[PDB]
Amino acid sequence: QLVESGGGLVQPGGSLKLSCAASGFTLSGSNVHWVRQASGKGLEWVGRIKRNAESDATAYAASMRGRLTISRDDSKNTAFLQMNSLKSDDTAMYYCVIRQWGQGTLVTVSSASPTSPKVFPLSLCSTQPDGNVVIACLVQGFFPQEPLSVTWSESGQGVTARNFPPSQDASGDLYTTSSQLTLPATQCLAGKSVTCHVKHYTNPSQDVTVPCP
Amino acid sequence: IVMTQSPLSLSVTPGEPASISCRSSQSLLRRDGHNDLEWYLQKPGQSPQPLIYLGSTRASGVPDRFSGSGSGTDFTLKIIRVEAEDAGTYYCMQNKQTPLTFGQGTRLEIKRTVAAPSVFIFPPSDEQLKSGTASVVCLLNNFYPREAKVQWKVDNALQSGNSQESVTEQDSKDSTYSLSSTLTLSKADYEKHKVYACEVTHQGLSSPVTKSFNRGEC
Repeated sequence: QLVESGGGLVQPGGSLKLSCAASGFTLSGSNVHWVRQASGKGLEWVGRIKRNAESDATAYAASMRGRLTISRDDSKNTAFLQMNSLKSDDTAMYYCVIRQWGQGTLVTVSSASPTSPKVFPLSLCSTQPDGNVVIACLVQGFFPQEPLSVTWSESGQGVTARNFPPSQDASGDLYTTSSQLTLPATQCLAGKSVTCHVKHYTNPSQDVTVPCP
Repeated sequence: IVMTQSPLSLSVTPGEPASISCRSSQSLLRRDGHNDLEWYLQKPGQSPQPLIYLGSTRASGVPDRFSGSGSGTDFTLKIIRVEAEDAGTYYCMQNKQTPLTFGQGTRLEIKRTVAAPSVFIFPPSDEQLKSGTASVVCLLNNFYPREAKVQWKVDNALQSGNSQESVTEQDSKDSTYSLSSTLTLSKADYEKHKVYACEVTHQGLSSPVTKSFNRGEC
């Protein structure tokens, strides 16, 4: 497993250093590649740091020439992607690849500050399904769109959490999505409450209470 | 090196074979007999995972249903019996010479039986109404095909704006999709109208399904 970090909101003309930390294997004996992928687009190779045996050689791409530096810190078992004079068209998911791919980190080039989601409990007005409870949390107006993860205080057999991709709002840069929980009625009895735990970007998490019907 | 994939989109009935073609602008053939050609599968949100390396060698923990073939310029990825977990975007990739280039990506979608969505409507919560915004949420669960039309209506008047939606990835087990549609209004607009409805039209529904509520009556 390759751990990735150092991504996030970056101002235009600003910089970011993406970290690619290997676990259970030494990076020193491996050529580290960096690949990007823009929202709903394909794969574009960025560059590579060669294995220490071949004098740590670096072959890059033309599309971002002079603005990227791929380095390696063998003492920290981590490879880096230093990105300078960042443009909006640099906004993408970046992955490090060694036989393995990192989880990848989102890079957003914007002059806008992060906005924390406004998390609201939702109660059904329409029909409660046969022997189940359906509850939801509205995750409104957040920026950047990722990372956003929603977890619930209830799990197990017969429990299904549905998480929808963030979608862009009508104006501005905010995104909106929701999270749904379906669970046995027995597991969400009247007078009981449940929690949707919303983790977004680097901001502190939110624990919103959702009453059982 | 330019990498061209064919087809760029494919629907596969569960249990059926599938093949994906990849064409390189130059020979990927090497001295060891093999080729400098890889195949990856990437699921929505997820990172790409290797399937094949050296043109015909199956990666770690990849089912024997997956096969790589071809030489020089024309390559083929074969899937013996497509399973729900095979859904995703397949990429061919050359590592012959820099820049390492990828094919456009072939979206493989499981062509399962028609399943109508279950529809749920959630009125704006008081906690949001306090803020001065009013969002109405319409959720659709486990439908197939992906094509579903959610129409918002306020006092029987169709909305052409104020809504946004997102669809989950094709499920890795049941091959269905789920959708969230949000109608966002100002609290002032929300207080001035009575009926709030989301009308869902889908191949699995004989007639459209409408979930509605009257404001303040829930």
